[PDB]
Amino acid sequence: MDAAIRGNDVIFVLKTIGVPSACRQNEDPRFVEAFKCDELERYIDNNPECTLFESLRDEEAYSIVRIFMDVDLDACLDEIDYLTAIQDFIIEVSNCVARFAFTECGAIHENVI
Amino acid sequence: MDAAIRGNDVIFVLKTIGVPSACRQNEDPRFVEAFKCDELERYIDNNPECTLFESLRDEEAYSIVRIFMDVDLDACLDEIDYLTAIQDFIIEVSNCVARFAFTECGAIHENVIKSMRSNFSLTKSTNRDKTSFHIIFLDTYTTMDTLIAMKRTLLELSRSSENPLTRSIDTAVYRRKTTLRVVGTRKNPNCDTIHVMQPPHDNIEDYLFTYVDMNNNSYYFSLQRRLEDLVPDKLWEPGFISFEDAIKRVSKIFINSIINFNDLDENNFTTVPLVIDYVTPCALCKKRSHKHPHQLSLENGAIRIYKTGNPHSCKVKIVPLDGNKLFNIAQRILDTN
Amino acid sequence: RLEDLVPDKLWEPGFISFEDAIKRVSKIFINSIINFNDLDENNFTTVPLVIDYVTPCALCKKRSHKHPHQLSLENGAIRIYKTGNPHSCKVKIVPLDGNKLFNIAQRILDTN
Amino acid sequence: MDAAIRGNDVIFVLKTIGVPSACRQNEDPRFVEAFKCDELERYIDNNPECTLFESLRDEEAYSIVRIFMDVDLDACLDEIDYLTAIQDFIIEVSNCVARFAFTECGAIHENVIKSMRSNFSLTKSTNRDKTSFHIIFLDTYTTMDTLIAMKRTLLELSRSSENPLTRSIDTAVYRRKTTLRVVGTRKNPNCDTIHVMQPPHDNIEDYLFTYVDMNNNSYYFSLQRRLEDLV
Amino acid sequence: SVLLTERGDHIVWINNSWKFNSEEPLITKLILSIRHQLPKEYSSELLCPRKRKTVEANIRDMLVDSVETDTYPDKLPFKNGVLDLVDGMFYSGDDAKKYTCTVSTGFKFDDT
Ligand SMILES: Nc1ncnc2c1ncn2[C@@H]1O[C@H](COP(=O)(O)OP(=O)(O)OP(=O)(O)O)[C@@H](O)[C@H]1O
Repeated sequence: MDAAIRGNDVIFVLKTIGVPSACRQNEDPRFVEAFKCDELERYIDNNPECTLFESLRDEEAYSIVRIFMDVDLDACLDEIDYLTAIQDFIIEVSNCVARFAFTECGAIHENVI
Repeated sequence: MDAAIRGNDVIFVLKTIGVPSACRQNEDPRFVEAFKCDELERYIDNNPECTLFESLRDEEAYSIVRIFMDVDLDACLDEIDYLTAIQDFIIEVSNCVARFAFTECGAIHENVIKSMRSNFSLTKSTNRDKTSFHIIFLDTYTTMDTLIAMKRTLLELSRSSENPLTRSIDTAVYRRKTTLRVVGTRKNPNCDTIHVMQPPHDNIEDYLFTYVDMNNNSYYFSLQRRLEDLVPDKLWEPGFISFEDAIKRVSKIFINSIINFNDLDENNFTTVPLVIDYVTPCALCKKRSHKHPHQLSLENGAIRIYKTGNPHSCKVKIVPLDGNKLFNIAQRILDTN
Repeated sequence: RLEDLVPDKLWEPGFISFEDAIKRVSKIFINSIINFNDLDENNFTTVPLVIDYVTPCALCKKRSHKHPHQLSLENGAIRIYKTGNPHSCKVKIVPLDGNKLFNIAQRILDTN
Repeated sequence: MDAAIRGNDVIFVLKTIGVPSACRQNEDPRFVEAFKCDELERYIDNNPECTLFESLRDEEAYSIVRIFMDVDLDACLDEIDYLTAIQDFIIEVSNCVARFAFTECGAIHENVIKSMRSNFSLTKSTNRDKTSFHIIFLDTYTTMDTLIAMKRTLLELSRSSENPLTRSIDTAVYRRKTTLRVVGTRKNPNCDTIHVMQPPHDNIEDYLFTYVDMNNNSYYFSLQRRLEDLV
Repeated sequence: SVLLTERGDHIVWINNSWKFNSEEPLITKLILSIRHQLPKEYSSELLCPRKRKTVEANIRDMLVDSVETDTYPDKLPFKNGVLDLVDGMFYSGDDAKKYTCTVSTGFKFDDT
């Protein structure tokens, strides 16, 4: 297991949702750009109304990513109920990933949770 | 138009395909650029692989454009013969546009038909895989809004036409802030197929639908009402069959007699239930009688015959109306015996 | 690996080019798509299409619609369905396999 | 062509998806059981929450099964178009199977067409968002090996049509030792959607594809070649 | 699969038989039958009759050397294969193809 699978510190962000396929491959600076963490902070501060979209640069080369989830609740919810809801949601989702990992991925169930 | 307010001679060129709308308004030099006829030619020469997309400056400012059209000669037909198709193509296309001009534009039919058939330009795509060429008539000027309204008429022509060219017209190019690729440039930085000019016209100022120069031998017209006033056509789609021929086919299927045959006209046939008696078993479900009568409905170019109440009790029959033009001719010829 | 997981993708070889596939979709909507520039080969199943209703909708024959439409890919065909109340607009399917007249010949030879 | 092959009134059912193979061969009452038409109704009545998965008991002993298909369209369809959709679905499906039964099975084309369009049994899901059902042709008998071979031409038909129902044909069910959920039961204890019968068929004997009863109107056909010469 | 005979005719290989017709060229039939053994991006081009005619025309300009037929004197050709006589075994498909047998008994061979 090499550095490439032990390390990825380059960030690829978009500039408009739905980049054309004929421009992403050529890496036109007008649509796409590769940034580091420090330079990314300068760019978002440089442009008051920028619109970026993070994405995987090369899929077949570096497929290792973290675990992410997205939530979209179109209903106002109070802070106290928000606080009590978030952990049980975390308790639930951690069980889902762990259950499959021990079933199909062979990962250590307790180590996952 | 005349000549006093002929500012529609500049060329709004877009560099990249799918330019974001947040930068067109700011007029970013990296995406847009103003040009004239002479400067545009030089910019083409100095950049061999540059891509330019001609477009309008502003809709509310200068909406007058040339009548421009796109055709994608494609499919698998062996009879790909060019000349007789194009000359015939320019005929029916000329008729319908003039027919629309005399109906919803108040223009003289013969004046429109003369100007458009008189002079026109034509290009060609060198890609042999599928042919696609633009056609621009020069001496016909109109606003862009009437083109959006004409969209329905142009599509109807394509469905029931003869030539493959007019059968494969591209009516999607008529929209807000339309983009037409300039002659002699690539589409994407990878594909090498470009639009080559055709003789005898050579200068670039006759291959752009924004370059307008109204001389003394030109005609102009436009819509009278506003665009947000259109009323759709009636339930019938003028273009297929006269009304009386459709009902007689419907009556042919029904072995019984329509008691309310007379009260059906070109507008109430989609709401009047066909109250039929059953002296014979029903021609559809082979049953003695029925609790509710049958009705009619027009969708997609057919008459769906069904029964209300419990529709699952009776089967559904579909009556077609062909839709072709020459097949109606053949049917009428065989009718006379 | 994916071979043992599912023999399915989002765009398998044999399908037409994506630009051609959208062109077929664009001709079904007689009106003009407003946010056309937000579509590519990677998000066309998520971005909602906001149609501009100048003429009645070519699908449900209604004057206008409350909510934008949305594409979806199933079994090699881009199904077009409307979000919100599903019964307001009917269902139209865009085939993208191949020649149509070949299907006609196959189905005429089929009836023996 | 004895008496036992012209009839099969024993039903083999499961009780939970993903039963391991070891439990299947041992035939423990805890997961698999045998049933009759009457006893099946009593079991469903006594367990309004149970889950059953109809499947074949033994493969090489009895491959004689009815013709069945699955449909799952994730979109509601109004009544009139639903009726029109099901007319085109049957016409295309009946023709396509008849052509295959005539070209690679040595059977007569017109007998198959008449036996299919005459009497067919249709189910209906209780879900409102999507439209799904299990169409079982009542008078068309064949071997399971025929359905496995037929899988290719059915898939080609499903990808070469415009009717939404026939395009959403589930062609993945056709495999070895398949499972079909019985009408009136859930898929998991957490789901709330079940299938309901449709008129005019009321007996549950018209919804099990393993029930074999060769009557005066039924037809039989199968391959002359085997599945090893078809490379 | 396609061969040229000394008399100027073309023999093709379909249905496990070296059949040939001077009036009806079976090359298009062979192309449409073999379309299944190509990558998915090559099949879509074998549907237009114009494209199949183009493929046939391109094939016809590649057969330059003549080939003589019926050289093996100890093979009995049936309709669905050639039965060897040295050991009594019977071949079919690609096996009974290298022996360019023109005439045949006219009936299929049933091993049972
Ligand atoms: N509904 C639409 N909304 C917005 N833009 C569209 C729409 N339909 C087409 N376009 C634009 O029109 C362009 C036409 O590109 P296309 O691939 O058709 O080129 P072509 O066949 O060489 O001909 P031409 O570019 O002259 O139309 C598309 O790239 C796209 O930018």
